[PDB]
Parts: sequence; structure tokens; C-alpha cells
Amino acid sequence: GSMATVDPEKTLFLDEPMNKVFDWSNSEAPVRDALWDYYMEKNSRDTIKTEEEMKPVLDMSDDEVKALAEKVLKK
Ligand SMILES: [Zn+2]
Ligand SMILES: [Zn+2]
Ligand SMILES: [Zn+2]
Ligand SMILES: [Zn+2]
Ligand SMILES: [Zn+2]
Repeated sequence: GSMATVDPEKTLFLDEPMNKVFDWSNSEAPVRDALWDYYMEKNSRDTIKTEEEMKPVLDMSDDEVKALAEKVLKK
């Protein structure tokens, strides 16, 4: 029979912990939550504008999410 792992992790890149995928971050929050906080702080904690700016992030490829994170989060 198969020795393959049962139900292997299939986590989306946006749902991985910041400090798992980015060696420059110490946060344990999912990438998408770190990006959300960046936009919230930019928008004085207006969730409506924040949701508009986050929408395109969900259509980004993983390489684009890394590029965005390094632009706005890596400080
Ligand atoms: Zn076998
Ligand atoms: Zn299962
Ligand atoms: Zn993971
Ligand atoms: Zn979350
Ligand atoms: Zn904040």
C-alpha cells in the first residue's frame, strides 16, 4: 500500500504564519492578517477602504504576495 501522508497540509500561502514563510518577520499571524493590519493603519482603521484594498491580494500569485509583503511589511 501507499506510504503517502494522509491529508497533507494544503494551506494557502496567504494563510501561512508570517514567520514560517518570511525569515525577516517575527509575527506568528497569517500573512493575510499582517497585510490587513498594514492597510488598516494606512486607512485610520476604516474597514470599508481596507476590504477594497485587500480584495486584489486574494487574486495574487504567491510570488506577488511575497513582493507586496516585502514592500509594505518588511521594515
Ligand atoms: Zn505498499
Ligand atoms: Zn481526511
Ligand atoms: Zn503551514
Ligand atoms: Zn485571520
Ligand atoms: Zn496595527
